[PDB]
Amino acid sequence: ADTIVAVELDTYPNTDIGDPSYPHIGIDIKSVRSKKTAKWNMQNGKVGTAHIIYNSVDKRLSAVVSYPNADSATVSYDVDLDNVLPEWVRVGLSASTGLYKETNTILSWSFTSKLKSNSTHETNALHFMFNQFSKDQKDLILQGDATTGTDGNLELTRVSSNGSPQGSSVGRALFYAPVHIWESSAVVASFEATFTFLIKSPDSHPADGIAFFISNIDSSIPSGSTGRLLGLFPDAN
Amino acid sequence: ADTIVAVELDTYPNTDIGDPSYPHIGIDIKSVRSKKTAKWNMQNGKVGTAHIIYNSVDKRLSAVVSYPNADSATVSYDVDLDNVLPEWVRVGLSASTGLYKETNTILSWSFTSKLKSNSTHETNALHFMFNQFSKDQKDLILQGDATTGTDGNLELTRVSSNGSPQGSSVGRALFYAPVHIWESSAVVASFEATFTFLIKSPDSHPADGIAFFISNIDSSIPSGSTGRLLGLFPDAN
Amino acid sequence: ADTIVAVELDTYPNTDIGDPSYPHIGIDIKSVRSKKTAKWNMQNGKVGTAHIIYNSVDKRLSAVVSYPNADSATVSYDVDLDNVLPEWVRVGLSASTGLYKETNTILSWSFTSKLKSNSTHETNALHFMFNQFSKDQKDLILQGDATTGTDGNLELTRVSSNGSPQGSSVGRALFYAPVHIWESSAVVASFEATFTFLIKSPDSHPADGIAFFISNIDSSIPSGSTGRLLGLFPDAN
Amino acid sequence: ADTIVAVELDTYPNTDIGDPSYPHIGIDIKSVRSKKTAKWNMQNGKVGTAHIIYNSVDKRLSAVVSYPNADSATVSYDVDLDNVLPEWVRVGLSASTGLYKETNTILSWSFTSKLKSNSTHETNALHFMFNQFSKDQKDLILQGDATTGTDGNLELTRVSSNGSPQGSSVGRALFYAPVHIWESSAVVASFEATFTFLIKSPDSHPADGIAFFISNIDSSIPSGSTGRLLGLFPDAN
Ligand SMILES: O=C(NCCO[C@H]1O[C@H](CO)[C@@H](O)[C@H](O)[C@@H]1O)c1ccc(-n2cc[n+](-c3ccc(C(=O)NCCO[C@H]4O[C@H](CO)[C@@H](O)[C@H](O)[C@@H]4O)cc3)c2)cc1
Ligand SMILES: O=C(NCCO[C@H]1O[C@H](CO)[C@@H](O)[C@H](O)[C@@H]1O)c1ccc(-n2cc[n+](-c3ccc(C(=O)NCCO[C@H]4O[C@H](CO)[C@@H](O)[C@H](O)[C@@H]4O)cc3)c2)cc1
Ligand SMILES: [Ca+2]
Ligand SMILES: [Ca+2]
Ligand SMILES: [Ca+2]
Ligand SMILES: [Ca+2]
Ligand SMILES: [Mn+2]
Ligand SMILES: [Mn+2]
Ligand SMILES: [Mn+2]
Ligand SMILES: [Mn+2]
Repeated sequence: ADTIVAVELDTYPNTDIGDPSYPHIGIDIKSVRSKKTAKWNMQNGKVGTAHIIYNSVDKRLSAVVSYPNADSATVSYDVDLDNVLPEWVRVGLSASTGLYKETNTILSWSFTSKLKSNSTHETNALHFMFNQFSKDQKDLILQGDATTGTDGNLELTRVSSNGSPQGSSVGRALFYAPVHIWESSAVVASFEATFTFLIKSPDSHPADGIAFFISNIDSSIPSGSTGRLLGLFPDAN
Repeated sequence: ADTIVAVELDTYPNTDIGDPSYPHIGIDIKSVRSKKTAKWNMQNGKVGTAHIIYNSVDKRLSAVVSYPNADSATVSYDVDLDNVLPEWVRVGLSASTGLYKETNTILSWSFTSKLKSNSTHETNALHFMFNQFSKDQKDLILQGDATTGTDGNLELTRVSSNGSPQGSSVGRALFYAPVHIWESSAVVASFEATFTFLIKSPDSHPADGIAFFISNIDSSIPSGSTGRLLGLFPDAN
Repeated sequence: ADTIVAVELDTYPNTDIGDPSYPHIGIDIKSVRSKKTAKWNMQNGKVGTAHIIYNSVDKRLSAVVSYPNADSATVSYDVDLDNVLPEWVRVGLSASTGLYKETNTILSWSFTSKLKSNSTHETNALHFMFNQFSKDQKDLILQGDATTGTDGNLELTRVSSNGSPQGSSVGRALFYAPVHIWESSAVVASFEATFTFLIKSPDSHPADGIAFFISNIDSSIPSGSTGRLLGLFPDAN
Repeated sequence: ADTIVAVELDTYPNTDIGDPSYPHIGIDIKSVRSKKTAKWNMQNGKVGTAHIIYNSVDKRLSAVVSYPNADSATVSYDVDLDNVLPEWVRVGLSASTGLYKETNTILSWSFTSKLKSNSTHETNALHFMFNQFSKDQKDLILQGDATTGTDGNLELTRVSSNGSPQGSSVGRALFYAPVHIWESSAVVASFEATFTFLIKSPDSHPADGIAFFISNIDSSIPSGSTGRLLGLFPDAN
């Protein structure tokens, strides 16, 4: 299977597979059963912001999700990603719907990665920023139901023309370029990601959520990963 | 054929195809016959620096090449790259040898591109920096004789183990990711590139040179583009 | 006498001192009498964006002023700013009202300066970005009527409690830190400034405008520089 | 009394005031008595690199000091710098000599500060980079014996014409511009500093070291702060 490190914005409580009873954010290391979760007052129809950060000095993967004029939710897990991920990865956005549904709209995505060497004492670096997405976005790999160009936004899951989200949808977008995420010969490896999202449900209960994820370069949507598996895992182990 | 916009560091005077009699730098728009050239005191065995810049306001493509403690050489050509390049390109380094030869060593390469929109008044951006190159550089597309990992440097053309450059060599390295270089809906499109290079000849006459180039995403070394064609052109037209 | 290089967004034609017959943008080298202007369809009460760029390679100062879903005004002048400016400068925003008036509201301002050279592989840089201003903004020097903190915005000129601008007002905001704007020992000196503004006038005649400027470090508002002199010049020579 | 947060590269063990028995690095919160230290194999006359990082999400100040081809020393402390620092600060480098001495040479210094929030999609930032210092560096406040321009290097403490460091010397360099280091209204506050240094001692006993520090804006060298107090503290409480 793929190797997956993910930060999940999980809108739907699957309490039979370790989810708490409320919308939550979570750090996923090779399982959909988050190693750490925190409560999250997702705001239906509002534009939200996720900030993810990692450095190799702290070995702490942290996420903060906020909306204008609200308390934030933050979650942190101590993990040494040199021991979990390959050296070269891809970075991506993933979302799903199941029996219940939501728009999984991305309005912007940025990402930075840096290696500062010990062997040569010099740095390697990648930064992208999308504030608009276009109909033909040749630096994104779109998988499953994911589309671009509707209002200059990335739609991770299937929406009708009037704007109605479909169930049993799964979708991802990956940056075209492999990223050098770690190097044993380095002093400080670090990355950050930021995206803004709009999750809108006609339902009183939306599902299933959005994740930022780091994977093997060849990662693809595992089979049957709609609903609670968020396009990231083949199963709930 | 490929579409090619190139800045050439041309070490060898092919006066039968429009070259001046001395080492020169040049701006190449779809031909090896530079639209503008300037004299260049290439320093055999010294680490040099090339800076290339473009913005959509000036529509001026400029290059500056310098060595520690020397006069610079600069060249500028007014060109509207929205009228020459496709919207999506790749960026790359190219070099060649022919009857005469030189190391075409790259020690570092950086690149930045930005679109600042008029439709949405928001910006898209890509930045990479290599200060080291590794043996398995998965964000570079290596073509022809190009290799990485020898001293953490990119060797564009074939060098023996003792360090002797071979003739009739051609080589390129392209950033894995397509770049959105222009957009009619934008207010300012701009890019810059920087690389450091070491060109060393045992000869009194080195050849053939190094180029930074922008091409169609699928660009490949045209056939017979060793020597004076620098890996960029199928012919000298 | 201060030394002033400025880009003027000039909302009011003073035809007696060289202004064209319409709202225009202009490059001002040591004089209110623009070396170069371009027609500008200023949009009353709409948020506009200004982009200024200079590089020492083309020795070309350019500006692009734009509004969402409109044509751009752009203006350009060939000038070598080391023949005009001292090595060390402050950067700022100025505005003024006269018999006629307008809000001179700045919602955001960013600035970048680099000196790259050939000592080895290292360069010198400064960058600030204000996307909101606060009531005590200690990295800004406010002069004349300029104030900050009202809706996180810089108000260059006097505005009453109930929203309406005052006549015979003049204000400026300077970045606290001096900027190394040129060095003789550098191969490429460059800078870039961006600001978003809201110019609102109660009636069809608004005055006098906004400028981005570069001055000597101890630059201050010259006497009698309200209205047409934009807070920048003592006289209209 | 100044408010001081500091990372100390401490070359001389003052065991009477809590120093460990060996050269160490240390996180100093309002006291010379480091809250946290780590062994550090200082290399006489070799160029080292210091990396400092803080983010408001982990509330974790970390430092990594390294030399080419050697193990790193790293040190980390959980501290909320809005409970310690005022909102507005200066950043600086300090060094000192006592009965014993060393060059306190800084070859380069860079610094980055960001406040991201949720007003909409905009954030506030500062960034400077010095890769060479000049004889009149107007964006630095030099204090005590600190000087610039000798081989493009910052000399924090007194060095004679013929290369040898002086005892009972103390000097500092502050960035001219105050820094907004925390805001209550922000979701992520972060900063990062990097400097390269050359510590050369004529004999086997060198003293006293270098610190990167953050202080109140009008911070100055306290009385009698040579040697073990590193230019930072009035006393060893
Ligand atoms: O709106 C203005 N100015 C614009 C507003 O400007 C402010 O606001 C602007 C916008 O905020 C800002 O840009 C500016 O910096 C400023 O603050 C303005 C208007 C009038 C002013 N002003 C002051 C005195 N006068 C006078 C006085 C006398 C005569 C006369 O006797 N005229 C008779 C006819 O003259 C003819 O017959 C005579 C006899 O045969 C001859 O002598 C003459 O040669 C001519 O043939 C005219 C004007 C005019 C001053 C400014
Ligand atoms: O190198 C130093 N310091 C290090 C250098 O430091 C500088 O340089 C460093 C490196 O640049 C820097 O870190 C520092 O901040 C500083 O600038 C240093 C060394 C000596 C100093 N100093 C000044 C006066 N004294 C005296 C005076 C008298 C006695 C005595 O009579 N000793 C007799 C034996 O004592 C015993 O018997 C007695 C009688 O029964 C009892 O009373 C006692 O209790 C004990 O049992 C000793 C010391 C010492 C001060 C500093
Ligand atoms: Ca769930
Ligand atoms: Ca040639
Ligand atoms: Ca005017
Ligand atoms: Ca000590
Ligand atoms: Mn979950
Ligand atoms: Mn040529
Ligand atoms: Mn004018
Ligand atoms: Mn200590």
